[PDB]
Amino acid sequence: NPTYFFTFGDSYSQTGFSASGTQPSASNPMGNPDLGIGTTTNGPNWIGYLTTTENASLVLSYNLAAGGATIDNALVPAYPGDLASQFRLFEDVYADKPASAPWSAEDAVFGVWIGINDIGNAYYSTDAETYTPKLISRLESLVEEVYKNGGRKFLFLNVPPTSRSPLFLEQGEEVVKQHAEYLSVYNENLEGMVDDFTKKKGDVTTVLYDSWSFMTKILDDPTAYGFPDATCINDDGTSCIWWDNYHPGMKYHLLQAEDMKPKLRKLGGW
Repeated sequence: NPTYFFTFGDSYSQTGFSASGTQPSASNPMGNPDLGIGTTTNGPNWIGYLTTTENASLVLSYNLAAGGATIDNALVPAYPGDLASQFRLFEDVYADKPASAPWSAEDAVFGVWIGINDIGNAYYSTDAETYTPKLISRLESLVEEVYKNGGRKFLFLNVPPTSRSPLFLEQGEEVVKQHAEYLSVYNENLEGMVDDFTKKKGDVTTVLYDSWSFMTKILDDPTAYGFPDATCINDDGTSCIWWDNYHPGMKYHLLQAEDMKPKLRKLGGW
């Protein structure tokens, strides 16, 4: 009795899963590539840990996240594999519940982690108060496509403090602040959307995971989590928070997955 975990997002979530590669099964829950390959962490990422370490029952991961993704290239553009394109890949391959992924409302969980690159690319050129509702509305319309397919269980991760990644720290404190203030508005509007969606539909189970506060706790007291400081980079993924100047390592992702597990119990796989 598996949970079908369809995930959408950017390089904080990518694993290199191909829809034409080996598909998920009980003996191989990630499908492809091997667990711990294809990420920006030097090992598993939060999806790999949720699927194979923190899972309370069988979880099958169909991870459509793509590096660099923004929500929709008609809004903030970046790479072809935007969130809209990931939803289209889902609609093309899995939405009709094929034999390879015969999901139902009771056992499918749709996880979305998006907005890092929308904010990263547009925080200085757009007005957060009037522009982020457009991004959030487009996210909502994509979510509605899955809802129309029969999806009813949703996991949304808000945007973490990438304002304090080394990449942004080196641009100066006022840039950190400009980025952080924009991001806060985005996350407030994300929360309002998820709340409104949940109430309006009445038949969905939703989790809004506050990755922002969790990462911030670690950045504010890194040694409490076994990290020497909040700024060092190490591509072993465990010695520092940061695997490179813009992505956290596998140790951070494991800590986040462990923090998420109790919050995901209501979604059925945890």
